[PDB]
Amino acid sequence: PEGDVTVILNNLLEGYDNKLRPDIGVKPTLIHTDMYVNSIGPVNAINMEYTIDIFFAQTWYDRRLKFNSTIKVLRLNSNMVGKIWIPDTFFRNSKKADAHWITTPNRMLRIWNDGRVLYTLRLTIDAECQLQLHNFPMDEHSCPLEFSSYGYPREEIVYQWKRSSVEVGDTRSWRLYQFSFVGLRNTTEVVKTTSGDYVVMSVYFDLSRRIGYFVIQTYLPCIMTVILSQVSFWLNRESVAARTVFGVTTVLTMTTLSISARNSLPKVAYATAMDWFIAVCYAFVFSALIEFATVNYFTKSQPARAAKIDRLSRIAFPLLFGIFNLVYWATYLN
Amino acid sequence: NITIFTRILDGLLDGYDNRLRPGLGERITQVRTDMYVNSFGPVSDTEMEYTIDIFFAQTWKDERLRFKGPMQRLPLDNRVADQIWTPDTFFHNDKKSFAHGMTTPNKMLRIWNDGRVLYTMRLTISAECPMDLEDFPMDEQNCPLKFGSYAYPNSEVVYVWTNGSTKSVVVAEDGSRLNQYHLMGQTVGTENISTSTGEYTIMTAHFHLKRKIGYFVIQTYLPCIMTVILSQVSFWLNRESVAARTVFGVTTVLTMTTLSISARNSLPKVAYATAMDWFIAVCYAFVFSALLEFAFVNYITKSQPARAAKIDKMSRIVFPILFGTFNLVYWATY
Amino acid sequence: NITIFTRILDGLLDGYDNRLRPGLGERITQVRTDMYVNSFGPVSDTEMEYTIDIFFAQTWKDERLRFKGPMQRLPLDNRVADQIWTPDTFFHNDKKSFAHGMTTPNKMLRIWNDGRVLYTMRLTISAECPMDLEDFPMDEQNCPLKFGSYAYPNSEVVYVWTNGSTKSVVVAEDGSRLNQYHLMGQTVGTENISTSTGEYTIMTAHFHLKRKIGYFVIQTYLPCIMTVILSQVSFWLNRESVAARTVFGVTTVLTMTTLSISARNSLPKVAYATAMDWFIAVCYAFVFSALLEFAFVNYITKSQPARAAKIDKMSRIVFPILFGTFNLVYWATYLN
Amino acid sequence: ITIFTRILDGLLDGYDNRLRPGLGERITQVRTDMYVNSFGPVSDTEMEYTIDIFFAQTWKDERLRFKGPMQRLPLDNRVADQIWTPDTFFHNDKKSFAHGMTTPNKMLRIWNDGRVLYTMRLTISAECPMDLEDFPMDEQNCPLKFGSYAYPNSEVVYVWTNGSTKSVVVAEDGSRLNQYHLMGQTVGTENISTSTGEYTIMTAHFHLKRKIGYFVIQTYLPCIMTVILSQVSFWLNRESVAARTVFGVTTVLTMTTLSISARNSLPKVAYATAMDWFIAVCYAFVFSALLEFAFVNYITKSQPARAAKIDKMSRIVFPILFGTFNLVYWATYLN
Amino acid sequence: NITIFTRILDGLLDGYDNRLRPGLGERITQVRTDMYVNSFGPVSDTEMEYTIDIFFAQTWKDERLRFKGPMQRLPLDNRVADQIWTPDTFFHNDKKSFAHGMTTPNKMLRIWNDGRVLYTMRLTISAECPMDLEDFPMDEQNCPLKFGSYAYPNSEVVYVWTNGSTKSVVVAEDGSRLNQYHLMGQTVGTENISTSTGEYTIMTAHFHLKRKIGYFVIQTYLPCIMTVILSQVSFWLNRESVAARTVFGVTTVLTMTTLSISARNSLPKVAYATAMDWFIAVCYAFVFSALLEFAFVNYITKSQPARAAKIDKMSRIVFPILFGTFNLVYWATYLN
Ligand SMILES: CCCCCCCCCCO[C@@H]1O[C@H](CO)[C@@H](O[C@H]2O[C@H](CO)[C@@H](O)[C@H](O)[C@H]2O)[C@H](O)[C@H]1O
Ligand SMILES: CCCCCCCCCCO[C@@H]1O[C@H](CO)[C@@H](O[C@H]2O[C@H](CO)[C@@H](O)[C@H](O)[C@H]2O)[C@H](O)[C@H]1O
Ligand SMILES: CCCCCCCCCCO[C@@H]1O[C@H](CO)[C@@H](O[C@H]2O[C@H](CO)[C@@H](O)[C@H](O)[C@H]2O)[C@H](O)[C@H]1O
Ligand SMILES: CCCCCCCCCCO[C@@H]1O[C@H](CO)[C@@H](O[C@H]2O[C@H](CO)[C@@H](O)[C@H](O)[C@H]2O)[C@H](O)[C@H]1O
Ligand SMILES: CC(C)(C)OC(=O)c1ncn2c1[C@@H]1CCCN1C(=O)c1c(Br)cccc1-2
Ligand SMILES: CC(C)(C)OC(=O)c1ncn2c1[C@@H]1CCCN1C(=O)c1c(Br)cccc1-2
Ligand SMILES: CC(C)(C)OC(=O)c1ncn2c1[C@@H]1CCCN1C(=O)c1c(Br)cccc1-2
Ligand SMILES: CC(C)(C)OC(=O)c1ncn2c1[C@@H]1CCCN1C(=O)c1c(Br)cccc1-2
Ligand SMILES: CC(C)(C)OC(=O)c1ncn2c1[C@@H]1CCCN1C(=O)c1c(Br)cccc1-2
Ligand SMILES: *[C@@H]1O[C@H](CO)[C@@H](O)[C@H](O)[C@H]1NC(C)=O
Ligand SMILES: *[C@@H]1O[C@H](CO)[C@@H](O)[C@H](O)[C@H]1NC(C)=O
Ligand SMILES: *[C@@H]1O[C@H](CO)[C@@H](O)[C@H](O)[C@H]1NC(C)=O
Ligand SMILES: *[C@@H]1O[C@H](CO)[C@@H](O)[C@H](O)[C@H]1NC(C)=O
Ligand SMILES: *[C@@H]1O[C@H](CO)[C@@H](O)[C@H](O)[C@H]1NC(C)=O
Repeated sequence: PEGDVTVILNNLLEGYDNKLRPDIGVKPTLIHTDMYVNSIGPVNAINMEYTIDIFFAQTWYDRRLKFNSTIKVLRLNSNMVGKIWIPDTFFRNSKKADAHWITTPNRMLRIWNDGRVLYTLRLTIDAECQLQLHNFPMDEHSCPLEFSSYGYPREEIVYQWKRSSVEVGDTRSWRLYQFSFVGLRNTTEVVKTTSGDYVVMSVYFDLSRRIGYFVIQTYLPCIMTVILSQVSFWLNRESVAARTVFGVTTVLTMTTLSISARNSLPKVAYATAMDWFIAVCYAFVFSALIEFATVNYFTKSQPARAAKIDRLSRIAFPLLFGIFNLVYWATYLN
Repeated sequence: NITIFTRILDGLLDGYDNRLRPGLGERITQVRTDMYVNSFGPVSDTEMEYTIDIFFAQTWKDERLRFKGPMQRLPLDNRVADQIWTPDTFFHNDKKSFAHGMTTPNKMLRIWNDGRVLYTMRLTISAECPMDLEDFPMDEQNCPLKFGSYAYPNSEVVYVWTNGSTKSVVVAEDGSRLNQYHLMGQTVGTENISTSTGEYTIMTAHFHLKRKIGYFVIQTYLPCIMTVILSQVSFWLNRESVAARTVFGVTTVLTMTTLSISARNSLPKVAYATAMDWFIAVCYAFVFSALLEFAFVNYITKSQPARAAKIDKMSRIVFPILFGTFNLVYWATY
Repeated sequence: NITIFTRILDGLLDGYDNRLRPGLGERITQVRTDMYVNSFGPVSDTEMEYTIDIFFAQTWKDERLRFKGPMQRLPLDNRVADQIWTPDTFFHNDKKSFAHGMTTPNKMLRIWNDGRVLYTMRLTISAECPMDLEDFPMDEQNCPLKFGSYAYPNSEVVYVWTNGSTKSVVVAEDGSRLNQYHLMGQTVGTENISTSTGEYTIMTAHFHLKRKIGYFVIQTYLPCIMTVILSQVSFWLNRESVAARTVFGVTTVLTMTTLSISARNSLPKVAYATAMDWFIAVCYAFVFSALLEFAFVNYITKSQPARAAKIDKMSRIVFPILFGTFNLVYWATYLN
Repeated sequence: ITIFTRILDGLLDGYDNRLRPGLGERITQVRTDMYVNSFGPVSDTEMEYTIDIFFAQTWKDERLRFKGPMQRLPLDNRVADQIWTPDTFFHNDKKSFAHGMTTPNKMLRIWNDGRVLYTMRLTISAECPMDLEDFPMDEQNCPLKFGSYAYPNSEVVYVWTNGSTKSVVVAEDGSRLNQYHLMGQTVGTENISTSTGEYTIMTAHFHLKRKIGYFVIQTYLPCIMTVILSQVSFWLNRESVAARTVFGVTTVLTMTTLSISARNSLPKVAYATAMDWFIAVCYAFVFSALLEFAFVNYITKSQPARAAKIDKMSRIVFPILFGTFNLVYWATYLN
Repeated sequence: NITIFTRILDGLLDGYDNRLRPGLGERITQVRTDMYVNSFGPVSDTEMEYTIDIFFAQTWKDERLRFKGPMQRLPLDNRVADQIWTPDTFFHNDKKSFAHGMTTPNKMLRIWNDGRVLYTMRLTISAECPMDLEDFPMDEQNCPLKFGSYAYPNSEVVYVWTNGSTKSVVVAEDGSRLNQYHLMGQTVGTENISTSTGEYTIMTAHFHLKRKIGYFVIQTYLPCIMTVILSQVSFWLNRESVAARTVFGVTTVLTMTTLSISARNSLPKVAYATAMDWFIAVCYAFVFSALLEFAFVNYITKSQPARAAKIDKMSRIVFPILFGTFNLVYWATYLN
């Protein structure tokens, strides 16, 4: 058993050429690929990237590895991956890709009597995903993970999936706070370039954001500040300093609140759905102050208008904000 | 003699195929595993992970290493560990890890006449610890450490804990080092899982934790409790002091708003409220209600001075009781 | 078929000394280089650097790798790149870089019957991009990428860009997107530099970019413009409301102060003023002037109530116009 | 030059570096010395510290004995890999590395006796658990446990050179810390029975005292200037209700903000420090001042003589009661 | 020709023991060293360190490398550097460093018939720069770079700077720019140090720098100077406006507190006051004094309205001068 297998391996590596692909000049090696996502790491819209942990696998046929024996498979470790030919698979949108070396290189190599080889390695990848976060925090995104051969175009190497194209793991372990995993799709294609026409393989992951954090962190404090600014309507104009504090301080906070909200988010040039919510709330607050200045400029001389303004503001200002909230939420809710 | 051992080693490694597990084709390789946590590393709530510095030991029997010599055990370095076969154990929930290398690789290989091998190594591991923070900061968390072989299913390699479950995992009393958590205890487990690459035996070591409330008492609860008490001082002023009463309300409502965002920045951006969030939420209600109380009394102070005065004298007893009772119910609940 | 190529490789590497460049003592090794930017990495103003993920190709001829066989090319792995001689190209302005390694090293070696070698690799490089930020946030920056041999001067190794067909610098539409900058274009160059260790030929790839103003409009300009307008609302109150008028000025001057420091923390610690700094300066002057206007009015309201009241009526129209005219000149100046 | 090449080959010819010198015959004794090139930044938040040392070990290897004209053999790191060296490891090590530029920073010197001198430069980040009750008037001791990993005391043993005094030296220029004084160093050795054998771990303790200057400028002065500001309210009349309120309401929150701010930079420890208590009473003094005004203003209309009196009295009792607190506070924690 | 050089290399390395330095037992190996700073990296005040990208050259004589051939020198790669002996020079004050490796190790070996070796390499080094910040931000700091052999004392290996025709230390004009510092100059040095493992000769490269005040003028000084004048605006109000006067003092006093903590958060946590700290300290005194002025004025405005009013008029001219007089002495003191 042990001695037999030892000779089967030595007899397959004596005249073997790691530097040469199988089916060189004969046919295109077919690689049946599969993928198991262990986790979906933190999404970093700042650098427009995201982390992913997977068990990636490639299965090709190598003629030089045919052996006659009673055993079916040669369950081996990673020590043989360097002594056989391995595809030059690389990821076209990866910012960095790392392997796992504890306790041993996290790779397995399985060989069949037919010459079929199963090679799967654990990987963690930081893939680039440009995000159109315009509906933020009510935005929907799909992020790819492209991979193809680096040096063997379509003529030499080709890829295709199984029916188990992708297999997701326990979603609770996944560290995705602001997003929720929903979709997963696969695509095959051939992109033309100067070095050749390579067959590229992509797998999109679909993520829908959550408002829970931002609702508590931004929308609520914004909704309560406009309300506070409208309590100023239920005070007299005699206490000018009082209602002046009301307006001056509320426009101050809606300002700081906006900067505090955008600081933790990517520095995008355009405006997001939240920035709009923060913008119009600032107007509801700023409009409440100028209202008092107008009422004050009229109170001393003409208390006619200066009195009926507050009567109508106490109805419009609160009711005009609520209608806006319905317009905002319902527009994005569905 | 030193020369005697030199020949013994060469004889064992001469013709030794480390690509094959011991007992291939005859018996499944049983791997008894022990663990000693030299220190329990910092837990990163934001990252939902934890660090740990352990001595990870594995022992199995290799007939090919059976030797007869003067000394019955062979204290060796890491140099020989690479030349023989060792299990390819990997930690499933591992994020990023490494084996200490100074001054030399922190590894130990000991072989016996029987052929039994002892292979222990020092590892610092960062692993996923998914957490539910509903009861934060009065929460208990359990952090796993799943590990097993990558290329050898149970049909080829099997793992088992030493001396039963008891005493399999040890933690240095100096090493239980957490600023924010108590390390209650540890419990081990073993389970087979059928996967598309075979049925592997994964072994898990769970670390249970209870959060320390002291830090948040000083950083969040006291600032909140003292700010609501500050807002209630407004009741002991006259409605005539509109600006003064306003200063109390205007200031305490925004202070409470700021404390929320401040307290929330250090935490993971989870889309659900925690026990701290609710506590802050009512404290915001208590302060905002106080400001609304003054707006009401000040609105009727001229028309119903007896009622306006009544609501002031009433706020001085109902507000503190309703808040004191909330803390009684709040702190008693958790 | 397969055995034929194994023997071809063995024949080429048999007696091959990779320590010597091809043509040593007869001809200088000319290295034609092409480049394809897979993605233009994040630009760090604070660190005065930028990252880039490129496919860097070099092609030269090695008289020793001449072979005759069926197929004209030799698709090989990186394993052979270490066994033969390759140029020691290095990026002069490089800070830190690395070569992608998963699943295998991102490298490709192709040898032809002629002996010509094609040696391409994927590299992510962070390089220095010194910036002059006078026109910040309305500034344009040019980031270089100098590279050449380290041990072989022009007398031994020379670099040259490819012809037009194989564009010298290409940039993937997938990779150039940046949140804060527009990638205008790229221009290449070649130059010899005489050094105490020889005259080397360094080749440069410049990437020109102009910053996007959208982010700063929302984070700094609007808060400043709304804070000066807020301070001017003080004019619509009566001098009798002394505390109220003070609250406007005292708060808006510090609001402008806080906006400065906040806007001032995120940028590189440059020791000179930018176009944004001046803008903040004028908004602070307008806000501080508004508060000073009330202090003057309130000081003479007792002695010259006719003068004190009237200047409050004109301050309502001179301040906004004088500020609106300032914005008109400001935004027109730095946009052209 | 040619003579020594043969000596090296003769020693390494048939030399098995996989076996320790004296395997099965004698225990390998390793005398150890240490020189701290620089004491690295101490991270209170991370409860760790960095250190850059020259770590020397000397043991006797009979297989390396030789007779020649020279007295020893000055060599590079090239030979260190070819011979046997101890597998020393730092138990409390978090993350460390051996400097490599321009070449591996290593030194091998072999004597006719067979004694080997093996020193290397190491930068080590190690855990230093701290108790911060007396922070920022606190003293900390950071250990450095090291020993063999695979060879117990029955096979390899460590001992300090020159005795426990001057065994460890620290460059006066390199012990640069912004926040701590490096008082001194004390060495130690102890055997510990473990499930893989009884190893002899050797420890190097680094005692530190925190510098109070930084916190005086960032926390204490801002707090003391804010409490006195709150007391200025007493020098105003109850008639200025809004003014008196502005004083109290603002100073109490200034004190609140200083607390949260001062604690953000520190480790998230679940217990109060000497800085926390100081801030706590400063919050009591400012809150008391505001409560004082609330009391006078509530009784100023019914008991103007008592309410007015309580203002004049607060202008002297509050400063004294606070000034006396600082006297006891600074004397207690600086003693 | 190529085969000729292959035989030359084999002849030099045949029987060559790279474990032994040239001249063991015959001559002490003298290593003349040159240095070229490709870029002076960012200086980190908080971490008390600095980064530097250099070309570090060393030249010595190895008898065993004597060859006779057509070419005088031997342009080679790093491959031969590992096969021959090279000095084990190390930078004492190094924090963390690395040698650039892309595309190949940035290294250069040149051998002349005489046996003289030229060995230069590209290095990025982070080293300690102990700093004294008493005069911060108007201070001068000097960052060293002491280096020497690790295993060979002066009796076996000796280092010396390039005596003539090459400035011992060179700094690229393209790389020297720094956002926060001016690179005044560089000074070299050599010194013997007696150690328990021998007397080594360390060679030093001092880089002197003076900090740029532009950033701190706008971030700390102007906000402080503009806040002190704001507090003095209180003098232009009436004592009757107690709340208004109070708003001025309490607000400016806390603004000054915030500026202090803010300005120090970005700086190293040193336990001593700097020139900026003192500046902030007195600026806090001036604002606190202004609030103290009103508190005194407001207390006697009813009993001594003539005195209370009188001091408000002199405070309007004594405070600005008393602050202006401080700035004149302050800025003249530390800027000369
Ligand atoms: C009156 C005029 C306006 C003056 C405004 C002055 C105050 C500015 C608000 C600051 O708000 C905080 O800013 C941090 C950044 O400074 C954010 O940090 C978050 O985001 C950062 C960047 O993404 C990370 O570095 C942090 O770890 C993370 O907590 C944080 O969420 C946010 O609440
Ligand atoms: C109602 C008016 C408007 C109010 C708007 C908000 C005002 C500013 C609040 C800032 O609060 C701080 O934010 C830091 C950055 O977010 C936190 O840093 C902590 O958490 C960060 C993220 O985890 C880390 O990066 C830091 O190191 C750590 O100190 C810190 O705890 C928190 O107190
Ligand atoms: C009345 C209630 C008012 C509402 C609460 C106010 C919240 C804002 C407090 C800001 O305080 C600052 O927070 C920084 C970030 O937390 C700290 O940074 C320091 O500490 C951080 C964490 O250790 C580091 O990340 C920074 O680099 C370092 O400068 C800094 O020391 C601290 O003064
Ligand atoms: C009135 C009573 C309450 C007292 C005041 C409370 C608020 C404290 C002011 C905070 O000011 C900011 O603090 C940051 C640190 O906390 C600094 O970050 C700077 O320095 C940090 C550490 O050096 C870096 O991490 C940042 O990137 C860098 O922007 C930043 O410059 C500074 O404006
Ligand atoms: C199906 C696929 C090719 C995507 O498979 C891998 O890529 C792979 N590679 C390694 N392993 C796996 C399988 C796949 C299913 C889950 N799974 C594992 O997680 C696992 C485990 Br539990 C233990 C040891 C090895 C693996
Ligand atoms: C418990 C377990 C089997 C998992 O541990 C080891 O097998 C191991 N591996 C290495 N070491 C040990 C022992 C065991 C107890 C902890 N312990 C040590 O701390 C230690 C020491 Br003090 C010095 C040298 C080696 C070790
Ligand atoms: C142009 C140049 C010679 C400098 O080319 C490379 O260096 C290179 N190296 C690898 N690849 C490329 C070509 C170049 C054009 C785009 N391009 C690729 O992106 C790509 C792709 Br889509 C799939 C497989 C390999 C590559
Ligand atoms: C103290 C100890 C024996 C543990 O130290 C070394 O064995 C060692 N190892 C390396 N070096 C040394 C000597 C010893 C004194 C400090 N010292 C040095 O700093 C130094 C210098 Br200046 C230049 C070149 C090498 C060294
Ligand atoms: C000055 C010194 C001897 C210490 O420098 C080198 O020995 C060295 N080492 C590498 N290189 C150089 C020359 C010398 C002048 C600067 N200089 C270079 O910048 C450079 C260039 Br442009 C291209 C290729 C190699 C180098
Ligand atoms: C393996 O099996 C095939 C098919 O039966 C046969 O042609 C070949 O000769 C066998 N090889 C050996 C070594 O037995
Ligand atoms: C994509 O995934 C689905 C679901 O597993 C599978 O049915 C389909 O065959 C896959 N397509 C490709 C091209 O991999
Ligand atoms: C570079 O060197 C070549 C060959 O000597 C020369 O023709 C060319 O003009 C040089 N270029 C520059 C810019 O000096
Ligand atoms: C520990 O073991 C060593 C070596 O046998 C011995 O010298 C020493 O006395 C023992 N114990 C102590 C406390 O030193
Ligand atoms: C160092 O020692 C050598 C040998 O005695 C001497 O030539 C040299 O001048 C000394 N250098 C210094 C700085 O003392």
